[PDB]
Amino acid sequence: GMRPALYFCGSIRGGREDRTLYERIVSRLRRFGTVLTEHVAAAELGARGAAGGDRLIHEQALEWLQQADVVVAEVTQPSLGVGYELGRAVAFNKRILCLFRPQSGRVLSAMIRGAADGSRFQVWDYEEGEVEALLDRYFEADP
Amino acid sequence: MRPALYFCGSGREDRTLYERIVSRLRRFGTVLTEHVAAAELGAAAGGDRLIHEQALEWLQQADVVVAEVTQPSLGVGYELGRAVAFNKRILCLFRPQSGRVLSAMIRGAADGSRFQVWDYEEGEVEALLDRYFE
Ligand SMILES: [Cl-]
Ligand SMILES: [Cl-]
Ligand SMILES: [Cl-]
Ligand SMILES: [Cl-]
Ligand SMILES: [Cl-]
Ligand SMILES: [Cl-]
Ligand SMILES: [Cl-]
Ligand SMILES: [Cl-]
Repeated sequence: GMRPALYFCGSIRGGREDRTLYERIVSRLRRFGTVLTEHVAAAELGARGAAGGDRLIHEQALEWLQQADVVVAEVTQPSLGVGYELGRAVAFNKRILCLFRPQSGRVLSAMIRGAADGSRFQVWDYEEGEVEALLDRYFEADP
Repeated sequence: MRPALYFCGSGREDRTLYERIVSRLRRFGTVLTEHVAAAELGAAAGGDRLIHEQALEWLQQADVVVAEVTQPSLGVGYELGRAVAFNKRILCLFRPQSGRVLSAMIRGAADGSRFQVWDYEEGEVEALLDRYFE
């Protein structure tokens, strides 16, 4: 409770550059609170993550998601898991920030774009090189 | 009245499979999907917001949610997330022959009962639906 609890959702399926962005976002998020992710759950479970391993990852991640004060998601790469975390987050009435790169050529899911209300659920477009500045802008106004 | 079924889905194999699944689900109930919401649009600003609110209403009304989860999709995941919170019975369908490893968050959502994740090969999808729904 000392610090805001932040939960981050993102995909790394696109390779090294996706991993670097993932780490860049999580690193800047730490400025503004404690950060938990599905990667942290999978890292802690190690070998047990195995038969039934995905169930333990899911239960641990959902437990952290439910406790979060803000849920941040990078929604550029299509991802069932990121969509699912967002859907659970909405039903937990979490404040949500989604980050999208229009550079990707992609059209953001209508279901995700359609969930934004401008305040409690927001979708921010960004380019390579400004995600740290935008995260600052978001959290320096709404810790 | 009839059981209300909500189908979540996203390539030739993919389109024909979507069509096959929706067709077979009609044997058990009426079927609504996100594409039916989008087709409601002819025009636009606020258009995605309308799709979202319409799909959410149909999802909340559904007796069973069925999702094809072979292709990565933020929408299908979002729908599943909302359906879990709506305490809905959920059936996900995954094709291992895709070469992909299903998302841990989806595979791990399964509890064997109200949330089930079934691997399948394309030729047997109608038979699996028959098994679930009869
Ligand atoms: Cl890369
Ligand atoms: Cl995925
Ligand atoms: Cl809109
Ligand atoms: Cl209607
Ligand atoms: Cl998507
Ligand atoms: Cl919901
Ligand atoms: Cl199962
Ligand atoms: Cl197949």
